[PDB]
Amino acid sequence: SAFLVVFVGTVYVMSRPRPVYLVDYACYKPPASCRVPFATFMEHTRLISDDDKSVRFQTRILERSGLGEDTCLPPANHYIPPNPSMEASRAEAQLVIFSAIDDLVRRTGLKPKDIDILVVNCSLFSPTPSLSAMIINKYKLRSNIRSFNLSGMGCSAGLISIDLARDMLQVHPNSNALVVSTEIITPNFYQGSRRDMLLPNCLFRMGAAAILLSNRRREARRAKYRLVHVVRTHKGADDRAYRCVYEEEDEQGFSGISLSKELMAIAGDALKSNITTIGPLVLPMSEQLLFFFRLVGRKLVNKGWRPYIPDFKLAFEHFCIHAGGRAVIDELQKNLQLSPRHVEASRMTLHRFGNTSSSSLWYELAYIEAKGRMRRGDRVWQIGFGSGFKCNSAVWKCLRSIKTPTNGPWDDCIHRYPVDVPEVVKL
Amino acid sequence: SAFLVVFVGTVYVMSRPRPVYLVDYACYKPPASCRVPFATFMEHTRLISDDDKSVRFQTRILERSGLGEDTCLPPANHYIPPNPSMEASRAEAQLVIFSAIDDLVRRTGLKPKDIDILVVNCSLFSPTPSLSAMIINKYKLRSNIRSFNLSGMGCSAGLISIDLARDMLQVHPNSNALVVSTEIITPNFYQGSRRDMLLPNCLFRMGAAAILLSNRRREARRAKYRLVHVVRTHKGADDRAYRCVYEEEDEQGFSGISLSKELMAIAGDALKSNITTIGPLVLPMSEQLLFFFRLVGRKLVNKGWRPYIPDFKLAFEHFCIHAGGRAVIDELQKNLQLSPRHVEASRMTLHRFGNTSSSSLWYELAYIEAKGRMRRGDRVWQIGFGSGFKCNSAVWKCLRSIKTPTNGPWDDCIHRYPVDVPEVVKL
Amino acid sequence: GAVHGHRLSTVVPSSVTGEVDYALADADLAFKLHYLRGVYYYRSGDGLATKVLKDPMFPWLDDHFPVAGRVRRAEAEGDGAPRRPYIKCNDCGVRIVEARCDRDMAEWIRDAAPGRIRQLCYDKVLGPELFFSPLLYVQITNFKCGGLALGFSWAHLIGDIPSAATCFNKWAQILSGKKPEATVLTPPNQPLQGQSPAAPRSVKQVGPMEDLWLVPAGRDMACYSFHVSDAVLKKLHQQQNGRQDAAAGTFELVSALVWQAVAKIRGDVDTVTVVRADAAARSGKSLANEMKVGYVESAGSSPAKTDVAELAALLAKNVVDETAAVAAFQGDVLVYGGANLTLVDMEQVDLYGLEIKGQRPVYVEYGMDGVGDEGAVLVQPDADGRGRLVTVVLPGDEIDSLRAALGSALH
Amino acid sequence: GAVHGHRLSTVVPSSVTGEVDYALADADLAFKLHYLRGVYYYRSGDGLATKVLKDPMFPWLDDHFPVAGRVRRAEAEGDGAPRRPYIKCNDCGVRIVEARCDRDMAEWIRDAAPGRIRQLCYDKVLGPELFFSPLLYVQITNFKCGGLALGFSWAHLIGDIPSAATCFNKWAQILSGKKPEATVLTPPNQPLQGQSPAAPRSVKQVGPMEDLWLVPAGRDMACYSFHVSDAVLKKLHQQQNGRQDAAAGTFELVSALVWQAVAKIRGDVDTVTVVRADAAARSGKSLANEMKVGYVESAGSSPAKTDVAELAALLAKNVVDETAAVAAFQGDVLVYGGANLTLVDMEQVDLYGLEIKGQRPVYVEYGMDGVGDEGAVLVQPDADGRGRLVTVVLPGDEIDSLRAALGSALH
Ligand SMILES: CC(C)(COP(=O)(O)OP(=O)(O)OC[C@H]1O[C@@H](n2cnc3c(N)ncnc32)[C@H](O)[C@@H]1OP(=O)(O)O)[C@@H](O)C(=O)NCCC(=O)NCCS
Ligand SMILES: CC(C)(COP(=O)(O)OP(=O)(O)OC[C@H]1O[C@@H](n2cnc3c(N)ncnc32)[C@H](O)[C@@H]1OP(=O)(O)O)[C@@H](O)C(=O)NCCC(=O)NCCS
Repeated sequence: SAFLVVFVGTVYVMSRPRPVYLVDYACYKPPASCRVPFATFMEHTRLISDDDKSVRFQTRILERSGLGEDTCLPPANHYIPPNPSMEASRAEAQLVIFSAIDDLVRRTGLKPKDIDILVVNCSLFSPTPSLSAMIINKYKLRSNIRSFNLSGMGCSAGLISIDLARDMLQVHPNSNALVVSTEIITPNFYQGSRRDMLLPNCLFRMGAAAILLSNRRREARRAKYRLVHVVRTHKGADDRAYRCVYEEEDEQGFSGISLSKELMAIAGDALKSNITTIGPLVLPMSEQLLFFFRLVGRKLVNKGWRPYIPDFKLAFEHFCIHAGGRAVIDELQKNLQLSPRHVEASRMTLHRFGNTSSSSLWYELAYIEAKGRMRRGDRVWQIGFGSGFKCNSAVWKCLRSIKTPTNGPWDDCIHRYPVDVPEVVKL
Repeated sequence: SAFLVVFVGTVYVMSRPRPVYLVDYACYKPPASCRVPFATFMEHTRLISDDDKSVRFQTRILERSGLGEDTCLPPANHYIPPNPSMEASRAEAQLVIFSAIDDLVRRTGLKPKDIDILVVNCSLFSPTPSLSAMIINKYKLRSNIRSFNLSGMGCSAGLISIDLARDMLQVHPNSNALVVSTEIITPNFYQGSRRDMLLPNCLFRMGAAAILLSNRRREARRAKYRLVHVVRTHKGADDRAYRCVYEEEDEQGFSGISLSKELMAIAGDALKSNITTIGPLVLPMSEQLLFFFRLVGRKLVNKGWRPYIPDFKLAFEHFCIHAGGRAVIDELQKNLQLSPRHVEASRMTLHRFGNTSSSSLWYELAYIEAKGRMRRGDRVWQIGFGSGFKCNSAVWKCLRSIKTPTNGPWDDCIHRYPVDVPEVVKL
Repeated sequence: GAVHGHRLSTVVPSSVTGEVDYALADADLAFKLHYLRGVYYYRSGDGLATKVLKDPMFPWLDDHFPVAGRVRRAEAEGDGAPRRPYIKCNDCGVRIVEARCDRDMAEWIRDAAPGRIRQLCYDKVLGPELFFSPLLYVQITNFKCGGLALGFSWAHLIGDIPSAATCFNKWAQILSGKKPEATVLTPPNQPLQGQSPAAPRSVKQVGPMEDLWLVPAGRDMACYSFHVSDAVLKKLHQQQNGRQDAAAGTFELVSALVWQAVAKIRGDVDTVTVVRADAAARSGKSLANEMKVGYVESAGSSPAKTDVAELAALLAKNVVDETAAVAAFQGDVLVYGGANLTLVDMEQVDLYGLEIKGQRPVYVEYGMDGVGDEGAVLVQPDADGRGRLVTVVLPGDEIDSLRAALGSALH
Repeated sequence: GAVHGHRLSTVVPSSVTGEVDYALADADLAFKLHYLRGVYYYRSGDGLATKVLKDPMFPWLDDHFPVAGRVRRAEAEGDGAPRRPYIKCNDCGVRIVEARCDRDMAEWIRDAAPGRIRQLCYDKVLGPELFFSPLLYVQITNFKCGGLALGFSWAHLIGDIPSAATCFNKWAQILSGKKPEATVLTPPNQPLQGQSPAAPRSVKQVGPMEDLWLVPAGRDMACYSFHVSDAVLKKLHQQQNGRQDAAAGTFELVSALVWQAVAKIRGDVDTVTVVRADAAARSGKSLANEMKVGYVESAGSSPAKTDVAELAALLAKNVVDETAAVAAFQGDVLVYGGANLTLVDMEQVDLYGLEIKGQRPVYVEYGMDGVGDEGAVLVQPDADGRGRLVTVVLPGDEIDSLRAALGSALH
């Protein structure tokens, strides 16, 4: 009988998960009519605050912060003082979202009445109706759409939305998922003078990304990347790592995110708690067995040998570290012994666009596409960390080699990158 | 041979969707020290607003609102004027959540490390870190937990969280999902004087619900309900339905929820558009075939005969209409021709607890459990409508008959219910 | 050095009472224009934040639900020439003001300026919004040293001074963990066929005001407090020698001393009324103005040049009680200084029974608002019960002159 | 009545200039204490909300990127007693003030009160925080009638009046849809090797100010606007009869008229300097102070009774040029009203060249700021281009006395 290979056949086929295909993505490029240089940010800072202590602190952070002169702020943070309302922030949410979905619909030929899943994430801004019902109102999407709005999940809810759409792309077949991941920074501006609450003022800039995911087998030739692994690490069980990035109100009654002094060590022990749950997945077998043989050597000789970190350079070709700050990137480059070419997307996205959103990963992916370095068969790693210290990760695999004219957010300035980013900025 | 029944056997079994059981649920019962009657609500309105136009409106609303005398506001709206800060609202989120999960953990024997999916929703309040990260920090949940915070989706996100925990449990086998549906109404208090933004002040009261869903085969002898259908209808593509419930800012700069004037003409047509996409699922064949045999009778004879409405009294036995206001329940009793016994759960939930949250359906389910009317094999309908006019519905089926002492949120007052709820409160 | 940060709140009954009409008695409406202003000082307020002082008020207001009610008005039989009020027992609550002071509490106890009771307890009445005016207010101040001053603003409409002091004892007992006595309020009051056309000589029928149950000041009434020691009433006992004694030495000579003090500053102080706060006349002690209103005439001896023991014997054994005539009168009464100077004998009440945990109060004084145009004194026991405490509410012009005309006998 | 609702903003260059040390000429450092206050009125501002006026400022500012710079100070080679400033070309930007006024604009144009430019453009200077002071302020006020008044506050350090007016016209050409000319700034201005230790006669050197580049007033300087017509031009043109005509009557007759008018209010006005804004001496007009500064002594005789034709013939052809020594002089020279009265001749500039859509301005008046204790007049073309318009800047007590002296000759 020939019915012994069909039971290791069709039973195995019906136990395999559906593939999730990144069709394309359209990162919002902000105009030069909304840029904020270093000097006008300093001049706006020492014009609404009388003390010569909270201007001399932002002057040091924005000097040693790795941001550039092309970083953009909404059309309410240009006034002296800023006047953030709910009608000047929702109008900024109709600008970064809608002009990023319009950059995606025209470049893929996507029809709006064939969107089945919609997942929007924005950390602070969450109006009523949400940022998903706004998109359903704008593009007239269907009445049986699966809309979600992951709000409050920090600057790492891009990959949470990726995992959410992926785990919705396994239950529903032949469907497309629109993932929008922005950060409306008009109400994300702290007004007072607390020194731990003035870091989102000096880092958070404009940015958006619209992602189109699908599980259709027809899209195997049009897609750019296939999603392989998503690995989530919520380190919120610790009490230090929960109230590290933490939104409060100060004594004057001004809301704002407050970054603790031990933000770096809390991060670096949440990155490596995510590395040891992705190392068994993505490393080669030789590096895993060598790490196990050098791990059992500190069990019988001496309690603690030298710590053998596995080489992730032989497991990935592209590293997309979320551009949080300059000090956060070069300590992750310090850990995994990454080359300056590996962290080049994360440095130049911090220089060009600043710490935009949770969607800094997509500007970094558009940088390593727009340089023409994205060959097919290459492996992408997107390390994204945020508030509650969720440190999510994602692994993509390139399907087709991407052409050099990308029509993304880097096109007018890709021939002036990389730049020598100094330690300090002269002022 | 013998392979003639295997390929129509175990091939169909691997295509069968995983069942999702409602194990148990714990509604939050607010203490009687936080109750707000009609009279002290009126005396608190005419002490902070000197205009007797936004007070004579509150009189008529709270008179013909159907809210009783035991409805509860948090310990910040009891002050004259209210002082809603972030600390007074975050510490009120730690009261209604952590004493609704503790009522669920102590009644199910649930371990914190046996939680794999956490879906929290709360429309207006969305701090940073999220309300799910607060639960993960307090109860010390795992590091690899699927945590989602659906903020901004209005009063109908109580079933969006149910559908999300349904779809997450199809991908992950043998897992327990936790669903927390709240409304932290300390920042949801309108501080101004516009008439349209004053209706959430009269109706929104305290409440919560902590739901335990699982897909394990062992949770079929202990569980109460099995999830049959979840039907979502998003009428947000219309411009009248999108901006009907809208979070505006008034002329003085006070945020709040601005209900439009045609609230009932949209909520009656975003709901009768949800009846037609649930009719084929839940009705018997003897109702469906008679319905379209009468619908073909108005196709060739004349342009519309007398419209026969399908009996949902023959399709269900228990109805949990969302307790938004009194004017929605009495018209859904008019269309669907329900008995006063069928709409008794929603009227007594509106009378006892008020328009609580997205989780008023769980207080209605606790009402029809606590009276002992929930037998085995009874079908429950949970209609829920919100902002963006998502109008989600859900169909359950009872697996074991529920005893009369249920130790839920109704125990001290279930022997005095139902009460005659008058049209106008005589004052 | 004043109080600030008046955070208002509301505590309600913990259970729904339904539609109840607590019908007020005739003596309830005869005393509606007056307001008890009572504060209770404490040497320490540790562990007494304003949630553990508010949480016993929810079971306390279950037994005293007409205190959390509001005044309404019914309709008369024919044409509406009367309109009998009643306390509608909706759970409308009582105000909880949470103030704080930066001055030292003990140096504010040692004070002569009459501004203690006006500051430390919340000064509202059954005001212009009569249908939305609370019948009780609590002010909870915290001092720099750490003292506590629970100040009660009681309305004399719903209950009198024993029914206020014992009602506060019934909350302090729940706060102390004890179980208080179950208060009756069960026999409903009924209107008596009175109309009393013979007007009392203790009253002054004011105009029938509509929605402001507070006869205005005119003068500048202020609440000055002074403590009298135990040795001074011994000096009040060494004057009545050679004759019989019918004066109750705990109150009567203490009233006659301040009567003699006022009878050196004001000339026409001839007729003087008393309101007996008797415990034996508490027939069905539920919540009711069971005071005994009586006036005293001095027909032969003028009180300006007469000894204090003679005025004591004149006021004690020669009284004309008219406590039913003031009840049967048709409202708008103002007995606390209508025609005569009033003397209140509220010494029998358990005034220092406000044990919070085990803490006896260190100073308890009462004052009145809506006092009439002649004044009032308020005798009350001190902490040890040996001497007395008299808070006199004068028109304000006679306060500093009383400091000279009274300090000779005290010294 | 007054302007209100000042909503400040900032527009930046559209492209990053990098680090650029735009060096300043010596003529640029001479005029660093004065400030151009020039408003441009409009009959209608429809289709001119403050986004369509602000978006063309970004392709205008990268054309003129030292306007958006900030002043710094380099370190000297030897001892640091001089320290030459330089406009560091960080894109700090210029201010945009978006105010409004509820007054009718046509009545305010025809107002004889001297406070009009003080309100309509932003009164700021290179202030005490010198390293963060904007070099240009646009004030966009909207009127109740529907008008518009672009108020440009220009620092005289970076460029002079032709170099301000043509720069604003270069902005309006980008705003309308035209293409502006090649805005050269390519030859770097270098410090010339001349010390000139003797002070020029046209100036008065003020003290070595450190970080406030503005001389304190002392008096109460104000700017009064009076329109002089071409009929008054032809009236004074019939006064040099019987003589050769070398006085260019487009400017010289009006300046002689105001000199004769001020020579009955001030006695010692015998030596008056003239800042000549010649268009033939603009050797490579990029952004530069290519004025012509020269003092004129009135031949010993007094101008108190000297005729305006004799004053015209005395002031036109007899000018002692000092524009090569006022630049080479070192430190705080105060040209505009230091030691002599100044008569600026800014009439040849394209002042009504602010074509926004097709809209000629209805009225353009320029004022100054930081004018010293001697005064300043400012001729400029009016709306028809035939007559003149003078904004005279006096101490303020000479304003109303000039109204009595000049009203008969203007008539
Ligand atoms: C500022 C940043 C660049 C790191 O510090 P740095 O500027 O590189 O280097 P410094 O050594 O100057 O940082 C320490 C200085 O800043 C202050 N500082 C830095 N982080 C601070 C914090 N969280 N709270 C208070 N002060 C802080 C220190 O007080 C010191 O200033 P001080 O002289 O007053 O003590 C910044 O990127 C960072 O701290 N991390 C950003 C991470 C982030 O934003 N995460 C969000 C996730 S998307
Ligand atoms: C509150 C409720 C009882 C309506 O009360 P009602 O007795 O029907 O009151 P009416 O609207 O007829 O009263 C008349 C007044 O209502 C006002 N009004 C009612 N709804 C209004 C709205 N959404 N916006 C503004 N005004 C409104 C009118 O301005 C009118 O003013 P008037 O006093 O001059 O007449 C209830 O039926 C309701 O409004 N539904 C809302 C349900 C809800 O909030 N949804 C929950 C989830 S969204």
